[PDB]
Amino acid sequence: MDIYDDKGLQTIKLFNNEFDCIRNDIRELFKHVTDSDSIQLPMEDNSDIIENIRKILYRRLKNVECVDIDSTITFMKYDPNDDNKRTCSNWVPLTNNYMEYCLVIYLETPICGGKIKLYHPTGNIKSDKDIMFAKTLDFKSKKVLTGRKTIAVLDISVSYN
Amino acid sequence: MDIYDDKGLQTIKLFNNEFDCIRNDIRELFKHVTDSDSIQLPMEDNSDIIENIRKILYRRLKNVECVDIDSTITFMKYDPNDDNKRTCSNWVPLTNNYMEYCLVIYLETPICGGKIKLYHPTGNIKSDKDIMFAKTLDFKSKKVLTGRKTIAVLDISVSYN
Repeated sequence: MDIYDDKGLQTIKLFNNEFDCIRNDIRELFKHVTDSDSIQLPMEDNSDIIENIRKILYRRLKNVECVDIDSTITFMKYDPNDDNKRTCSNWVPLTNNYMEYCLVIYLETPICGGKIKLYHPTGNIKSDKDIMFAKTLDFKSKKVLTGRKTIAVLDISVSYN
Repeated sequence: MDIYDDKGLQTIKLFNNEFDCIRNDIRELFKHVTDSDSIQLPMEDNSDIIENIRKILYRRLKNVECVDIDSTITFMKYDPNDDNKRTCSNWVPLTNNYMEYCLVIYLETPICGGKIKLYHPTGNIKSDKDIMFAKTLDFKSKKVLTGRKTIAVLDISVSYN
């Protein structure tokens, strides 16, 4: 499932089984974290996972001409808390064939709740799988009921033709 | 707002400024209603609406070979105190590049509530605009609670290349 804009640019992408082995790799990388709700690890040493993510995005996208991935990878933990609609300050791109996305990979899918809600004038989207969504859109991290929730977030800039 | 599946077949279309040219004509068509919850008017001597719908679909849908429009219109009004449920539609096309859709054009929008909400194991979409979705999906009409919600339904059948 992928979502496009009226201009033609891709805005949202929903993954099902694309991130399988890198899930275990990210789990192993995140094993070295001590009591952090949101911890950012700059990743330029073991760039193998970054190369795999770049190749996956190159093969499973449309008309992609270049891909740029930020080195740092952030990890977030969630407990039965509230959270709210963390809007983005209307990041407006400059060109017309370029877009910066946030990619979220689920390390421990919550049993109940923990769905990334996305707000758009034409309609809302609620999902529980790995996501790649535009920084322009406004997202909410809905509260969980049972179980924990761990996510890995990356910033990726792509260009189209 | 384009939506595509893993095969590349378009599934959901969200028109914002597309049908706000014939909406008055649909309103005049709806006027001939006599206390029917869901009236399936066989409309034949109004083919101008069909022609404009076909033109819009041909122009704003990508990679189109033929659009087969059906010659009936179903007006459904949803009472504030009337509730609904799932639909659980089981239907699979027998060919590759072909899909039957359901075009919902809003004639009387509600003040709040009662959006059309669509199910999928990788995301749910809630919307209150002009929607066009395939018959392979289970959908729900949410409980309206303010005002009235009267919609017009066509039956689409599109074959691509």
